[PDB]
Amino acid sequence: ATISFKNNCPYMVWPGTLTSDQKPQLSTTGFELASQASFQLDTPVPWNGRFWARTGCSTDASGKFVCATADCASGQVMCNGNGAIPPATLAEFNIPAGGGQDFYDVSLVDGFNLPMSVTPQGGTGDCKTASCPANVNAVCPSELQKKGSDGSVVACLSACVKFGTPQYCCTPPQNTPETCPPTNYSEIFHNACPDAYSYAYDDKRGTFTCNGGPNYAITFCP
Repeated sequence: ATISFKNNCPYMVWPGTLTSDQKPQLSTTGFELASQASFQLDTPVPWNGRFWARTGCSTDASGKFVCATADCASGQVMCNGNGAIPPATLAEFNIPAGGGQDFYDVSLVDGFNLPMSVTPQGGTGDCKTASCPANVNAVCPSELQKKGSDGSVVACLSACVKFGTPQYCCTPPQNTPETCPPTNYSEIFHNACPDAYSYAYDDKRGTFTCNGGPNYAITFCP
């Protein structure tokens, strides 16, 4: 797939990319994307991995790159095989060989930092847009807020990130959909962004799918 990024936010973001399970990384693991700018990359086929976008970034006098949200802690713009430190909104992909069924999503399993959508381009089937377009920070309860130096909410933890327990993370012994039902916390994310995964076993898991090697547009602040 060709992945086309568009930053519709009024602020610069710094996307990160990751191939899962230490399979080969994409041509870039992270880059700068100005407000209203676009960038494209191609994925291998098959590919399994994810994307996010950082905000509040600078480089210190030592050359270390550090961001307020979704920092990947590589010390560089490129994330180099590191994932985002939560909270971070994620765009996730599983693309098989041979034109079969892609699975994709936008997920708040690791919390929220900025809104984003994933839109298939071409392909066949349902090919629904995956999205969290809302400012989830505006409905984030105190216990889940990540605050800025001025007291504003810059990101929202998921209950898994905050508390780490099986009920919220769906780890054993709550490692099946029936044993890990939604909670008051996943509901907050589902209500704000019903077209994004609200927790590990969101009942829309697997319903964002598209056949035939589609391309994808990833839009920040859609």
